[PDB]
Amino acid sequence: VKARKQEIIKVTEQLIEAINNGDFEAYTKICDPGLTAFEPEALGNLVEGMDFHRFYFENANKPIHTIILNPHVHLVGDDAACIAYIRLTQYMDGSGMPKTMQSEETRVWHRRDGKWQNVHFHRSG
Amino acid sequence: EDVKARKQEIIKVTEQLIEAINNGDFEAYTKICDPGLTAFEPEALGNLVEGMDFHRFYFENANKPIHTIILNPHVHLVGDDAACIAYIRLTQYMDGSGMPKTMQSEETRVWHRRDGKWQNVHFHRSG
Amino acid sequence: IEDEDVKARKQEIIKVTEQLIEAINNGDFEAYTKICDPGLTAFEPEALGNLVEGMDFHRFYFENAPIHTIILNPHVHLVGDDAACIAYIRLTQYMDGSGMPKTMQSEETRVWHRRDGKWQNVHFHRSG
Amino acid sequence: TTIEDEDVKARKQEIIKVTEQLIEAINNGDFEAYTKICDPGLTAFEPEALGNLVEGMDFHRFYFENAKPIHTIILNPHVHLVGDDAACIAYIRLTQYMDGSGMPKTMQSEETRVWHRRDGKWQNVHFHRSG
Amino acid sequence: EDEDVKARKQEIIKVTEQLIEAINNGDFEAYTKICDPGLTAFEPEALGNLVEGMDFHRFYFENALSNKPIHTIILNPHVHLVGDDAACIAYIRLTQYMDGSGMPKTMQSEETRVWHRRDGKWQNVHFHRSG
Amino acid sequence: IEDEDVKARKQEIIKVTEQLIEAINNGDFEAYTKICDPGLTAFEPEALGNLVEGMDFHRFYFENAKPIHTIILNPHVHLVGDDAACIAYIRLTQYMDGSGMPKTMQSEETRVWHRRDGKWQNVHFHRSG
Amino acid sequence: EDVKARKQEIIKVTEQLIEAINNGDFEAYTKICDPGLTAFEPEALGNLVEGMDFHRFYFENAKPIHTIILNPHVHLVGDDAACIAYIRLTQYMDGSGMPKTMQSEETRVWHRRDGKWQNVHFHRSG
Amino acid sequence: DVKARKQEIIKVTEQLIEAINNGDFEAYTKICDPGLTAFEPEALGNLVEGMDFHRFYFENAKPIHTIILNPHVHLVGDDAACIAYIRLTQYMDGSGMPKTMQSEETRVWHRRDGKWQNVHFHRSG
Amino acid sequence: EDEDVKARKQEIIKVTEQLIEAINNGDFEAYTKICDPGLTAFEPEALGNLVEGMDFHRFYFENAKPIHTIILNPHVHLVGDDAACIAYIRLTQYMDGSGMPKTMQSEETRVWHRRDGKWQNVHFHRSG
Amino acid sequence: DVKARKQEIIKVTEQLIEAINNGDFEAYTKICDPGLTAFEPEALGNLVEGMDFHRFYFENASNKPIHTIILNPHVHLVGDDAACIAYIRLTQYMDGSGMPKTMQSEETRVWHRRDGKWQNVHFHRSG
Amino acid sequence: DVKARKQEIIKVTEQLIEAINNGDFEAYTKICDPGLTAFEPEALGNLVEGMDFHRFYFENAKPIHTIILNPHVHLVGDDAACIAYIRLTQYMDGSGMPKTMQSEETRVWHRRDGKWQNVHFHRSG
Amino acid sequence: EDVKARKQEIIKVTEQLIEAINNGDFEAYTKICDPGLTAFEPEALGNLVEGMDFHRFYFENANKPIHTIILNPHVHLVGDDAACIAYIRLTQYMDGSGMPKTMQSEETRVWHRRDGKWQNVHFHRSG
Amino acid sequence: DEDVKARKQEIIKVTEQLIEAINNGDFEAYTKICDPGLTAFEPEALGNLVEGMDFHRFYFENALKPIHTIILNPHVHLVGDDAACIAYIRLTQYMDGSGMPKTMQSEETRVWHRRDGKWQNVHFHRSG
Amino acid sequence: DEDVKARKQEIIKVTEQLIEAINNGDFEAYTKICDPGLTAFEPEALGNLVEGMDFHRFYFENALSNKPIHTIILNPHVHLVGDDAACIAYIRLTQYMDGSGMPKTMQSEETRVWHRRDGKWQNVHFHRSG
Repeated sequence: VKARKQEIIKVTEQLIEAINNGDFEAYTKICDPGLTAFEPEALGNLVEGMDFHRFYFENANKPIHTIILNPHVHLVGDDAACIAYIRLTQYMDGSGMPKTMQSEETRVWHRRDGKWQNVHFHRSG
Repeated sequence: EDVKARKQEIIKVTEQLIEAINNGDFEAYTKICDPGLTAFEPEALGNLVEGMDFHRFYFENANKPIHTIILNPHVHLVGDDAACIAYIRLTQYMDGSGMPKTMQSEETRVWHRRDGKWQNVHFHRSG
Repeated sequence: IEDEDVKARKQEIIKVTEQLIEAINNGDFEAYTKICDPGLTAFEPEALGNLVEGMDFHRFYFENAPIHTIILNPHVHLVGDDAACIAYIRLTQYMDGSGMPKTMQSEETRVWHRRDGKWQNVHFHRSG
Repeated sequence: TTIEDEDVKARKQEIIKVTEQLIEAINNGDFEAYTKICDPGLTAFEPEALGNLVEGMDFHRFYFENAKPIHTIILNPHVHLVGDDAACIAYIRLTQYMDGSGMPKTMQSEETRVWHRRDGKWQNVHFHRSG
Repeated sequence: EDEDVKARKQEIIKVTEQLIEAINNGDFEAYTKICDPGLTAFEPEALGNLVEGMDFHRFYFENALSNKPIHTIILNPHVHLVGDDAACIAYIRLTQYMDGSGMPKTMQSEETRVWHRRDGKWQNVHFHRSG
Repeated sequence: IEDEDVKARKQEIIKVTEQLIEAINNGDFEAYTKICDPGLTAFEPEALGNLVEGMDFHRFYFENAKPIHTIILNPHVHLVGDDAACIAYIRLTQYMDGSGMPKTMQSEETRVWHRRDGKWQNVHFHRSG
Repeated sequence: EDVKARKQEIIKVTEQLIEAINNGDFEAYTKICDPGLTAFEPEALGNLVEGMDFHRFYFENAKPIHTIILNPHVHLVGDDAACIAYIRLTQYMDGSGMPKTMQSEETRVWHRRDGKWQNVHFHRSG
Repeated sequence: DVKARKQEIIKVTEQLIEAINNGDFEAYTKICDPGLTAFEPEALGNLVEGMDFHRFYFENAKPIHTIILNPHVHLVGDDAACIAYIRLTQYMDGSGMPKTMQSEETRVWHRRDGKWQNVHFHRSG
Repeated sequence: EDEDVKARKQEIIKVTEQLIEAINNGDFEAYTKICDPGLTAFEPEALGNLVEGMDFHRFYFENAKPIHTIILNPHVHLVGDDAACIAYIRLTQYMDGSGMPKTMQSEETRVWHRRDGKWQNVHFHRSG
Repeated sequence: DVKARKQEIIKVTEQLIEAINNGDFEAYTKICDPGLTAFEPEALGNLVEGMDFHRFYFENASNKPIHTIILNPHVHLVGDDAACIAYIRLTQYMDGSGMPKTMQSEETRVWHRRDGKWQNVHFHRSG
Repeated sequence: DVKARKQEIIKVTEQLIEAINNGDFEAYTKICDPGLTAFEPEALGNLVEGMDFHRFYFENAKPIHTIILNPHVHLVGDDAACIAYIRLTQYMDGSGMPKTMQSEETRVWHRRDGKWQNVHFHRSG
Repeated sequence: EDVKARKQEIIKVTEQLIEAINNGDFEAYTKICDPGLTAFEPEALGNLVEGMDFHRFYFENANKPIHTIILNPHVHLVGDDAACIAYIRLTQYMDGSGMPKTMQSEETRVWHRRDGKWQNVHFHRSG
Repeated sequence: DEDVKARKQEIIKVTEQLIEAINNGDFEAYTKICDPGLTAFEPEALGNLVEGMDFHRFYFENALKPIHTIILNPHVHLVGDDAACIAYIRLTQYMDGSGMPKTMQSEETRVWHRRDGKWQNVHFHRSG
Repeated sequence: DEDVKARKQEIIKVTEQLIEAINNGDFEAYTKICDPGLTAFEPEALGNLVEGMDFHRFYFENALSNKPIHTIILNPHVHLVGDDAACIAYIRLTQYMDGSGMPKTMQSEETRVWHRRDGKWQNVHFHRSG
């Protein structure tokens, strides 16, 4: 159970590494094509598919560090998991200085032909 | 036919959960939730809460009619015994000034079928 | 020759919109239901940015809530024989908390469809 | 029964497709294209019209003539088919754009459009946008 | 000749005074006799819209039933005679009234009224008040 | 028959009002003067609550003031005898702002018109913000 | 003597006028004011008002009070005309129960008809 | 007769304002009684006397137009009048644009040796 | 030498204390005996104007919770045999609306003139 | 003799203010008693004594004109060698925005004549 | 072992908070070292020492539930531990309604004669 | 006497720790902290953070003089290899306006001795 | 070292007794512990230095509800055999309008002088 | 009061020297006049009592900035508390030049306690409040 849970934390880390690298091919590989999301940038709408996130990758030398804090993982049958965590982001600001911000994040994962894939997520500030 | 019907099952169970909440029926809420339920919600102030302890206080200590609408639900079937559902939760209620108002929340619920009965294992509400 | 009917057909839509508003102001949900398509979709300030569908959402307002409405400057488009839409400023005259008469306004669009001879509202969009 | 569902699914796509073409004309600043897709007696409610119902193309022309990548998403569209030659469509219009601070932002509008088919080509006869 | 003009202008001032008196007395019947049935108005209460007919004003008469005294002064009126059966009048309308705190206050409005003589009786066809 | 005519007479007033505004937007005081009665009275925001009389007041604005479009919205015209009319409309102005961008503003506007020697002339107006 | 005394006459009549006002005696006020009095005052909201109509409402529809005419300057402008400029201090009791003072700049123009001085114009500003 | 005598006062008031707008202190001095008294916003609530106070404004202070609006003139004996009017000033602002402002203004006039002179004035914003 | 200056200065402080005591007691007759009939004053209640005589103050006595005054840090100048002035912070201890004790302060100058053996206040200036 | 004696005090007060406006500390020092006491807004509620406090203002405060008007002065003669004067002090000056402005103060000055020359022993200014 | 030893500290921290919520000063005193030092919002930025300061609260102060959230315990030798956790308090508000609030809280524990005792604590809002 | 010197030991090590932070020296800081250090601090926004990951970013991405004062330190000795220390941390620093300024924090640190070296196992800063 | 320590305790003890006098509202006790020429800086004196007992009396007489004071982190200097000063944070725990317990604080300095065996407060400085 | 007046001047003089050391940014001089165990209350210490010289050094070392300053000790009251001890309380006016280029005054209430060691008066404690 502990190692299976690690698997989900590992894949969630890989996903976030994709986002911080600004790598949409990597992000597209890890997400189900019909991924749905709630997030602050969606302004209260449920968005669906990759269309919406693309714009953020395409139009995004400043260092960033993410911390997945206090992750709790439920295994929900053999090919299904979800993971809930605080996402700390450390970044550099306009005043030139280091700063941290946070988000609550839920992600639901589904395993297709051996690869885990993100089918939904919910971020809130 | 089948995917449509399986999805309805999740919407139906989500509707029953909300109805337990709106009726303040903790016993019913308990039956529908996994005992190790984890939650993110505004009232938990940024923390992930675990189990039933936290919610009990709300039931125990909270005539004004109320209506909930599950709006625009999207359901993912994630294997035979697992689903999640995402929707806008509209709540219609009566305000202090005596008048009807609506508010909203984004809400995600993850569901797991144990012994034939679907159960909520996690949820995430945001204002 | 050809206008006589256009003017009259347009009045039909203004008249039916006036009946709808009168149902609302009378709090007559049964009447409102008869005039609305059961799959009515709405944009409105109370729905907080969401598109709502059906009657569920409006029922609450009827069940749990003098006044004059003016349909101002209505423009009607006839869009085939069994379809129209109407756009107007909806003035509402009402009495305020301080005891006094006040007017407020909304921009409002309604789309109408004629089924079995009776016009019915299929969609509306109100903005403050 | 069954067969009407598909009929209806395709007809509705036709409206979504045409609405997509309209928005693309707008985002491209192509007034000629916009003009071909709009009925000449188009009526509009929109924030820029400050509470008034505007009529015709006069009012919009100024925006095209006198106005940083952009993406629009038609979100959650609902289409009503209102007889053979008439439809309306209601959706959230998300716009992704680049801000003054150099950064990507999203904004939204509720939008209703009423469509009428003349000589085989769908045309926009009315719209209502609210912030 | 200057006498003729002076008297004709007084007629308009007099009729405007009667109208305002009707309004202050809350006499809708009187107000209706003095106004053309297709009266158009611009006023603060109409929130930027041009209102037409009597419908809009009726609500104010029917539901503003207010004991407390009021005096109106038509200040600095200018009258244009625009043909034999038409005039307009422009003036500052001072209203003296009693306030919530119990005390006397004065407020003002700029006001334009256009008058048309039908069957010997002058009638108000349009007005424009601004705060 | 009788409605087409009222319709045409009303257009005449809308046309002349459009010509006036065009004179204003072009800053053509001579044209403005020809269209206004020399004893024009005005209420307007720039007059700060006072009724101004004649051309003196407006001249300063012409003499001392990017693209502009005016729309006369929802005009209602009353015909008040053969030689007299008034018109009430929302005046939308589209213009370019300090930030470089296109903006619209509005005013409620009433104009009273008198026909002298065949030519309609503005005898009074009232604009409010 | 002569100039000093003539000036006092104007200050005295101004004092009588203010006293009429403070007593709410409209008949007295009317006797002292020319029927075509013109006024600028804060209650007239920026407009010049004419005649007695406007002031009547205040008398008809309006706790001790004291007025002080402070630092009056009088110009004698021919035999039958003067004007007087002064700060008008008003001492009064407030809502909170307490004594307060307020002030106004005030100009009055006076004309003598049939031996009796009358106020033809005034200008008060806060 | 009354109409003409009144015009005389309006004309002289117009000449005074023109002196002011031209910044011509000599002219202003010829038109004002040397013991002129004034109430005005710049005098901050005090009654000022003589020319001293105004001189500073002329000496140390862009087209301008004044309009004497709605003047009422009282004739107060043969050698005395007062005039009350709204003084509209049209001017150019900091932002480059034309603006109007207003003042209530009272002036009292006295005729000495045939020439009308200003003995008092009261301006309020 | 300084014993006599010290004593003369006390005389002015003593008379100032008597004046304030008259004021706090609301004794206008006393106040009138201690003040020159042509007293001039600057004070916050006179709103920026210099007031003259007794008229202005009378209203306060006639129409106006224990109180204590402290004359703090007084400096006295002896300006000839029959003239002095005194400058001090005037602390007032009083009871407030909320029922509680509060202190407030004023800067205060008083000029004194001796007529027929009795010191009299000819001018004062208070500022908040 | 009263009118003339009073003028003497107004004249000397005018000289003092002129010394101030010229920034002439030596002049100011000659006209002031060395034990001058003052109340003024810049002294923040404290009574200041001597010349120390004022010196800083002279030493560190240009090419922008100024006019003072002693308005409505009242002078009390308080014995042969003592007077006080109370007036509104109007100051006309040029502001940051480039324009002429007037400001005011209530001002009291007490004067004492030593060896034939009047000297200021105390003053009180309030805004 | 480590899991059980840590529980012992969580259990004792739970007993302390229960003493507080019951307003049982005698119980609180038994669990605290007499030389307890504290940082807390009510001490206004000062480090308080002993029981004097807290006694006033017990003596002079509606259901309530506390949750010790996400506790981390360090075992620092055999007779010493510290515990850090989010303290959630559920309570009833003035408006009649249930509310939750939170505090970050650190406690340092020392075992004397077999009984664990609180020697220091730090709460921050 | 003994107790006083053992207490000094903890104050000394806390001073060394803070010197490390102000020098921006992460190797020094890593030496003095237990690898499983937990912290509460304002920058962690209300979360309890664990290990060195979080603080690294602040060292790597941070010539302005700084002085820290450990004020009124109280130290408890909690068995032979365990201590904690609680103090006000005054930081004197230079601001944007170019000027010297002081700020403060309440700080708690728990210390554990492993093979002779004292190591910080937890800390809690609050503003 | 027990001596310096105990002499310092003496000053803390007397400072406690002084504050107990204040909280008991006992002006005779307070007057006994203060030198008659005591000077003070305190918020209620609004930025002036006050002198003697006059000023404080008003507060005792008109201060007519449990309170607890804590002298926190006192530092005491002994400044010759009959002189000391003490500096401390004065925490006050009290009950508020909303009915609830609250704490407030002040920085406080007191200078003490021994006259015929009794220590007496000659000066103090409180600031918020 | 011949000796009392003079003894009090001694304390006012030494306070004036201290302030002059401060205004000159002379830490060595400040150090000679202060007891090494000086305790202070002051606004910059944010509510804490600070001890020793450590805290004040930073201000001297890092506050330079041809910009004149005058201090006035106003209305000083001095208590003589035995032969080797005094305290002094006064309003400290500071005249200085502001950002806008202009002269301004500010004030503080200030108490200082003095102790004579080996003939030289030294400051053992002070309390400033805004």
